[PDB]
Amino acid sequence: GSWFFKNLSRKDAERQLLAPGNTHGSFLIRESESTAGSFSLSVRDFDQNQGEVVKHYKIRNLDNGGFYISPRITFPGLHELVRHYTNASDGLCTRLSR
Amino acid sequence: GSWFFKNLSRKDAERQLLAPGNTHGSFLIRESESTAGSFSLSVRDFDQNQGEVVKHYKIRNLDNGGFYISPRITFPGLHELVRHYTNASDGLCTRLSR
Amino acid sequence: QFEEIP
Amino acid sequence: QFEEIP
Repeated sequence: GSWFFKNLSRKDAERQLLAPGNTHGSFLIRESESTAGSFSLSVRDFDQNQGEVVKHYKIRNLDNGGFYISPRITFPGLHELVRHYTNASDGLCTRLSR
Repeated sequence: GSWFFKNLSRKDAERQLLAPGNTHGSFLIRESESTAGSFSLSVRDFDQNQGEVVKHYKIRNLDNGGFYISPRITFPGLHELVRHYTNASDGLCTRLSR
Repeated sequence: QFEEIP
Repeated sequence: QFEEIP
């Protein structure tokens, strides 16, 4: 609805974030169209070698329904995962905006 | 392969063309992901101001199936379009190398 | 964006 | 492809 997109592939996430109006830390969580429940966080950032890049992080699933990018911190849902990284990069290339 | 690429945005072609072993005239035809059948020619060239740049030309579609970049000459296929511009720049910033 | 050709 | 976060 603003940050969550179903059936958004990597390349379509890339054209989306790499579009003007977006800044570093701009992101979206996307669900695979061929594997329901498979989430990926896509983040726009600067890379000293290549310029404006979009980094992809794999959101993993816990058998209890939880999610995590790093095994150091797991979340009950996606909103909790998004709120966390919006207040601290905590391992990520940059903190999320919004 | 070699010169034809599917699912390669403008920025991905530039990064590819601007890489080390490429020279002026190095090119690729890329197919649009959100729009099949919309092609683009991308060539590595030189700008007196910016240095090594990558120029993008839209391939227009003929109703009978052929293509063309300039109204002066049309082709039945992309192989013919490529073979032509590899033997003469004919309006292009440079003759393609391949 | 796209280069024009005569 | 994917980013490695420890």
